[PDB]
Amino acid sequence: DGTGISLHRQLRAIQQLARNVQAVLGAFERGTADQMLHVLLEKAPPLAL
Amino acid sequence: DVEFDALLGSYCNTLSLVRFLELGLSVACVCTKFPELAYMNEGRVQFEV
Repeated sequence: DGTGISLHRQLRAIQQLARNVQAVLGAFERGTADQMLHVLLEKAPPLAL
Repeated sequence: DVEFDALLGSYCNTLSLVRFLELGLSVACVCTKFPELAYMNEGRVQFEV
């Protein structure tokens, strides 16, 4: 509306977006660790055997 | 969602202070201050015509 209130809205929106976009991108950085363990555990035979 | 609640300009009237002698009726009585009136126990006014 070209007013102070209709901006701090936007500011609060821009700010949540950046907070989610950053959470999902760092999810793939942990998705590769969680992913790695499963392919290493898929082929590890017990030491006993 | 930003929603405020506004106080839009409070108001006050003023007691008007009247003086009686400034009144049309400020006449009709001859008010005189009297301090020992607490003490006086019978004041009399006398007349002769």
